[PDB]
Amino acid sequence: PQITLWKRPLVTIKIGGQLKEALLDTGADDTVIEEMSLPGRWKPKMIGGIGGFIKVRQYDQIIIEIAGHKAIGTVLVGPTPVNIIGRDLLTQIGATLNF
Amino acid sequence: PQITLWKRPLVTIKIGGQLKEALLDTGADDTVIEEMSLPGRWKPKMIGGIGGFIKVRQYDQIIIEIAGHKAIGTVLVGPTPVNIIGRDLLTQIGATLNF
Ligand SMILES: CCCC[C@@H](CN[C@@H](CCCC)C(=O)N[C@@H](CCC(N)=O)C(=O)N[C@@H](CCCNC(N)=[NH2+])C(N)=O)NC(=O)[C@@H](NC(=O)[C@@H](NC(C)=O)[C@@H](C)O)[C@@H](C)CC
Repeated sequence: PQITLWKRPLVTIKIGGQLKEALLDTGADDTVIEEMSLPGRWKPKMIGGIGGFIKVRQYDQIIIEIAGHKAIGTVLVGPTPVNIIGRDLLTQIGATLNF
Repeated sequence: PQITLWKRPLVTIKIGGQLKEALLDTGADDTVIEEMSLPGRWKPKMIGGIGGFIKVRQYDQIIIEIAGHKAIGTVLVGPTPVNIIGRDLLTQIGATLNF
C-alpha cells in the first residue's frame, strides 16, 4: 500500500498472538513495543529519544506481523509512549519512503 | 526519490538561511529543530517521545527548503538531540510510505 502522512501512519501488528496498533517510524532505528510478555530470554539495551534515554528489554527472532506482512527479528520492550515499528522491521516488509 | 531504510533517512535542509542535516521521521507529528533563531512571535510547547518531554518554542509559517522543495509551516525549536522533519512538512512535499 501507499500511506500518506496527513494522519499518523498507524497499522495493526500481531505479536504474541495479539493484535496491537503500531506507528511506522522512519525516524526509529529499532522496533519498540509497550510492556508485554514475550517468550525466551532478553538482553539489556539502552535507547534514546527526544526526551532522553530509557532501558528496554531486547528479545531476538520474535515473529511479528506488520500490516499483514510477516517479519522475524528484534523487538524491544519497554516504557515507550507508543508502539513503534523501526527501520529494522520496515526493511523486512519492503517499506520505502517516497516523494 | 525512493528512499530505502537500510540507514537513517537523512536530508539536508535550509532553514533561516542555514543548512542543516535532518531526519525524515514519519513517527514525528511536528518538525523539531536544534536551537536556532527564527523570525516572528513564538509560543512555548512541550513535546514528548522516548525519554520524556522537552520544552520547545513554536514558530508558525516558517519556510524550509527540503529536497529542492520549498515547504512552509510550523517549526519547533529546542534542545532536540537530532533535527527532525515531521509529518507536518513531509505531507507538503508529498512523502508517502510504500510497501
Ligand atoms: C515514541 C514517540 C513516537 C515516535 C517518535 C520517534 N522519534 C525519533 C526521533 C529521533 C531521535 C531524537 C526517535 O525517538 N527515534 C528513536 C526511537 C527508539 C529506537 N531505539 O529506535 C531512535 O531511533 N533512537 C536511536 C538513537 C537515535 C540517535 N540519533 C542521532 N544521534 N542522530 C536508538 N538507537 O536508540 N516521535 C517523537 O518523538 C515525536 N513526538 C510526536 O510525534 C508526538 N508524541 C507522541 C508521544 O506521539 C508529539 C505530540 O509530541 C517528537 C519528535 C516530537 C514531534
